[PDB]
Amino acid sequence: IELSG
Amino acid sequence: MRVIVFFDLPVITPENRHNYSVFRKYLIKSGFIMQQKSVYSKLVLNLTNRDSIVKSIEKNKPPEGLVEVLTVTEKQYAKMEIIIGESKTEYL
Amino acid sequence: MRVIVFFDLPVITPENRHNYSVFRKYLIKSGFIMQQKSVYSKLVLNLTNRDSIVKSIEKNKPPEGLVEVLTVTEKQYAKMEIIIGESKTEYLNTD
Repeated sequence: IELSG
Repeated sequence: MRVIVFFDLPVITPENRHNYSVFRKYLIKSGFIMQQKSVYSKLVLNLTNRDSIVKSIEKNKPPEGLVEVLTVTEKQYAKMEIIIGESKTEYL
Repeated sequence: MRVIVFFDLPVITPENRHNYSVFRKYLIKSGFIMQQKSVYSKLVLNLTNRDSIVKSIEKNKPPEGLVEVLTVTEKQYAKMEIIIGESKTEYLNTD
């Protein structure tokens, strides 16, 4: 949901 | 740059096809334009906007399938080779 | 470089689906690797070969459909983002 990408 | 999103989603069951149309509608809502079936593109001015787009795609991804994101220059995109099965331009 | 072939071929009729498998087999025979059901790629070591590849695709094109051929660098190909479909309310593998 706190996307890391 | 241009961001290209190509996806390979199941279309067997009615739920699959519903889920396909939901993801397609999400891409259009995000300002992506169809290049061909299952292939959409959007101009991005900088990679910050690029990574925001990809993060949103991840948060809105379908329940099954493969979604891939390629980033190219506008010049590379403009030199794409276009091959049409029935090329000729005849009007009725 | 990498040559990426995106194709959008009809699958309506029995002839459509046969011609679809003919084009897919031609790509495989040509050394392209499947990335997705409609996306195939091939490593290109020298740019001379690139447009030889495009000429071959043109001569072996299916009778109907859209084929688009994009050339990208190996770095662009290697850093493609891969997103795997998962339901939002998915259970985690407790090993």
